[PDB]
Amino acid sequence: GYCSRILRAQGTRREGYTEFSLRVEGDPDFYKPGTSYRVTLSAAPPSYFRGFTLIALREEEDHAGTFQIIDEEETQFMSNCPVAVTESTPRRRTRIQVFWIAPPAGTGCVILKASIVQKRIIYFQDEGSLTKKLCEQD
Amino acid sequence: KSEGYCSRILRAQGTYTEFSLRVEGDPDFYKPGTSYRVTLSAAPPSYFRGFTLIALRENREGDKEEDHAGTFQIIDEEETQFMSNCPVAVTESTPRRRTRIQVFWIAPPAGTGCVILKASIVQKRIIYFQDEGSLTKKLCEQD
Repeated sequence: GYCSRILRAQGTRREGYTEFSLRVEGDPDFYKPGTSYRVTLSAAPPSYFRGFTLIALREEEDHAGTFQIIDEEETQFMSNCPVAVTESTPRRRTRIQVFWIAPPAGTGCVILKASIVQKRIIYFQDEGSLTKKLCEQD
Repeated sequence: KSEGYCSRILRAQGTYTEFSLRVEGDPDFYKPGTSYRVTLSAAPPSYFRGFTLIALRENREGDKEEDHAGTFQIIDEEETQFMSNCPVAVTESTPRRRTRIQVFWIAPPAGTGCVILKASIVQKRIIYFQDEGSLTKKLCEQD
């Protein structure tokens, strides 16, 4: 896209299931328009991350719901790409969380995508454990 | 030995634009012993987290300390540092999102010959540097 290009500039592609996981609490099968979901990004022990990004896109542009910050000490909108969420400061973390408010009916499938930096290498993928797709109910 | 300092600093073989490496005053040539201000910057709305900066004798690979020329000097010790595996190279100390970093580089003695200052924004175990483009600047003796 455009934010995507910025977010991937220094990136190492690692597809599939990895020690870093993007999940939605309650493991929903689909989204309901306008519902808020708690999205989490975490490291399996003893791993951690120092930085991340998180973006939602339409299956690709950006009328893809709305993030809402839960923890201002740990996370913020990225000024470079205001629709994306990112760390407030580099520091070792094992979990971050945010709200995502599902878009209006007729939007179609949304893909939530996270990138992760632990030390120097920035990891991203198109599919796997940093990727969560949710569609409207069949 | 099989594992010297700078073993992970290499030249890309075969073949970006938002990112620029610049020497303050944009000198044509270098004067030995002078301190030059060198900045890596991202054009808005771009950013980088880590980076690696080196200065090489022209036509050298970079993977031996003896390939490197002049002396980098740290300005912001908080979040830039010398690379522990290659003490003549400069890197970030944290993966903070950045739009600019700066260092001094003291030019080498008369007779050193042309130097290529090079930055890389690609963060991998092996760091490949481009021979030309926006992340490199060549400086020869002003002579």
